[PDB]
Amino acid sequence: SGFRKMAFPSGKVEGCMVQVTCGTTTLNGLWLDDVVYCPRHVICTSEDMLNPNYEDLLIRKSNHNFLVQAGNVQLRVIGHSMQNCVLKLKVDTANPKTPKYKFVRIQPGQTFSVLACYNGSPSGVYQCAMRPNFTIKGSFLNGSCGSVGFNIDYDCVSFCYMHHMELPTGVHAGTDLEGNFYGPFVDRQTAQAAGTDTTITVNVLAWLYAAVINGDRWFLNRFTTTLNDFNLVAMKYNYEPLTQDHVDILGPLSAQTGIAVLDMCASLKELLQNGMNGRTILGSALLEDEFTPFDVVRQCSGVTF
Amino acid sequence: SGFRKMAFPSGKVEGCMVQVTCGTTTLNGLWLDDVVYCPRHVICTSEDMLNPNYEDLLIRKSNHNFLVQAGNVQLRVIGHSMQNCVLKLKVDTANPKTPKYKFVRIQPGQTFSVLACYNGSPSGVYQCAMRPNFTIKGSFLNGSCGSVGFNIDYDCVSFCYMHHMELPTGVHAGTDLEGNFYGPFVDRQTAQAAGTDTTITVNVLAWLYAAVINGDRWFLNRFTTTLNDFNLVAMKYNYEPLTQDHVDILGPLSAQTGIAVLDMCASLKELLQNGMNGRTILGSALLEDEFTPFDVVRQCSGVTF
Ligand SMILES: O=C1N[C@@H](CC2CCCCC2)C(=O)N1c1cncc(F)c1
Ligand SMILES: O=C1N[C@@H](CC2CCCCC2)C(=O)N1c1cncc(F)c1
Repeated sequence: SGFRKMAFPSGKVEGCMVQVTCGTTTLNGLWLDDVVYCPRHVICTSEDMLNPNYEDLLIRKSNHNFLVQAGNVQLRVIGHSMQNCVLKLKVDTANPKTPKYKFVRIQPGQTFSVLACYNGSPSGVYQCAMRPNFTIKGSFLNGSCGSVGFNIDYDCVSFCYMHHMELPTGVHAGTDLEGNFYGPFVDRQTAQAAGTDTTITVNVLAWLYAAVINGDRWFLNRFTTTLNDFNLVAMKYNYEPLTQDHVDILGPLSAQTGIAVLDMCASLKELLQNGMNGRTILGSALLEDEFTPFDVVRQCSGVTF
Repeated sequence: SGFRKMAFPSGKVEGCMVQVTCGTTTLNGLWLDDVVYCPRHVICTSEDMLNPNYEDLLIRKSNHNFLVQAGNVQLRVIGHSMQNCVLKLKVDTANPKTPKYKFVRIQPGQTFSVLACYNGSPSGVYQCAMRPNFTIKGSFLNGSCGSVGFNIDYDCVSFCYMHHMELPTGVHAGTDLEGNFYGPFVDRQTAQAAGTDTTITVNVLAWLYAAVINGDRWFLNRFTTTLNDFNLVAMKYNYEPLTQDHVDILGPLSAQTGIAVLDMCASLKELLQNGMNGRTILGSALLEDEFTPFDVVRQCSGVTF
C-alpha cells in the first residue's frame, strides 16, 4: 500500500534524447529511427522572438547548420523539414536504442511523465496532467525545450508532449509530436491568454477511491447525490462537469471498494462545500486531480513494463 | 520555472533489475558486476514468517535453488552468502549494463528515488525521503521487495535503499545494500514500533526558498527570529531542531534569494502558528519536507546526468 505521484520508468526515453544546436541556440531533440524531432524555435535569435517568420528563417538554413549530438556521438543530418511547430531532421543512422513507440495527441485531463532534459542529458522525471486549458504545470528551466512527455504500455512508448515554452504566468505550453500546440498557443514571445482552468473532477474521484483503498476513509459520509445535483456544485467550484462516460471509467474502482460512484460524489460535494477541516487525504491537504482512474488502478494493481 | 517532486532518471537502474525465485517466493534482485543482491526473506515460507531462522533456512539451499532471470536470460549462480538481511548470489556473468555505482548508507532526512518493480520489471519511479524515524512512505505492493532507492551524481549511481517490508501501519522499511536495516526493524512478521516521527525542518526551509525563487512569496513577512526561539516553536510542532550545520547548508539558497535563514525561519514560525489560511505554496496546502537543500539547488539550476 501507499500512494505516490509515480512516473513511468524513463530508460526507454533516455536513450532517445539528443542535443540540437542551430546557430547559438541549444535545446533537446528526440531521436527515433532515423529522424530527430525538436522545437522549430531552435532556428531563432533574440531579434526574431516577438514574431518569427519561421519559413524565412528556415530557408536560410542547410542540413549542415543543424548540429545534432547523441552523447558524444555526432549525427550526420541529411535532410530537414518543418511540420507545424516541430523540425524533423533526417539523420543517416537509425537510433539503435529506438523503443517501440507511437505518437499520440492526448485529451485534457490525461496524465503523462516528463523527462526534463538540458543539453540532451536527462535531469529528472515527474508526472503531470494536461490541464483542461491545455497548459501543464511543469518544472522547466531555460534549455529544457524539446523535453518530452510520454506514457508506456507494456513495451510501447506513446509520446504525447514536446516542451516549447513558458508563458508569462509561469505555466508551460507545448505540442504533440506532429508539432501542433495543445491549446491556443503560438511559438512567439508574446503574452498569451490561457483558458479558464478547472479541476479534473473524474481524477479527484479516482484519487478519493485510491484513498479508500489505502484506508483514508474519514471523508466518507451517509449521503448520496445525483449526477445533475453534483454538477450544479461542480460548476460552482470550477470543477469539470461529470458525465456518464466518467462514471463508466470509474466502474472498476467502485466495484473494488463497493462505494457507488454517486455516493463518492456526495463525499466530494461535502468536501467542496465544507473544506477538509485541517485534515489530510493521502498526505495532501487539497483535492488532488493529477491521477486518472487508469493511474489509480495501475498503481493499485502493480502493472509493469 | 516551476517546482516538481522530481525523481532521478531511472534508466541506469532499470538495467540492473532481475527476478529472483527461491521455492515459491519471487521478488526483485539487483545485478551489479557479477553479484545479485536481494532480500534474504526470499528463502522463507509462510510457516517461517513470524520468526525465521535464516541461518537454518539458508543451509537447506544450494546455488541451483536460486533462480535468477534477467528479462528472458537465465543467470548461473556459482556462490551464495548472506550479509546481514541481504543475500549475495555470485553469478558467472558480469552485468554488461552495470553503471558506475557506490553503496551508501544515507542519513535520515535525505531523499532518494525509488524504482518500484514487480517480477524484475520496473513499474514506476518516485522521489521520497528517509523519515527521521527511518521509515519511508512509499508505494509498494506485494512483490515489490528488492526494489531499490538511489541517487545519481554525474555518471555514478549511489544505491542507498532496498525494500524489505510493509509494517502493519502501512509504512515501509528496508536496508542499505549491505543488508543493515534503517531503523530498529527486523525481517519478521511481527508488529514493530517505528517511534516518533518528526518533520524535516531544514527541508521545509529549503522548499520555502524554492517557493520564493518561483514567485510564491505571500508567506514572507516583516519578522525575524533567533535559532533558540525558532527551536522552541519547532519542538512544539514536532519539527526537528535546526542546527547551525543546517543553516550552513541553506547558505547557497540564502545567497541566491537575499533572504537570511533566520528571516525564513520567522516565516515558517508564522505558518506553523497560523496555518496557510486556505492558500497554497508551490501547489501544496501543507508544508513540504521531502526536498533537501541540495534537491532545490539542483532542480533550480538544471543539473543533468
Ligand atoms: O528556454 C526557453 N526558451 C523560450 C522559448 C520561446 C519559444 C517561442 C519564442 C520565444 C521563446 C522559452 O519559453 N523557454 C523556457 C521554457 N520553459 C521554461 C523556461 F524557464 C524557459
Ligand atoms: O511482499 C511482501 N512480502 C512481505 C515481506 C515480509 C518480510 C519480513 C517477514 C514478513 C514478510 C512484505 O512486507 N511485503 C510487502 C512489502 N511492501 C508492500 C506490501 F504491500 C507488501
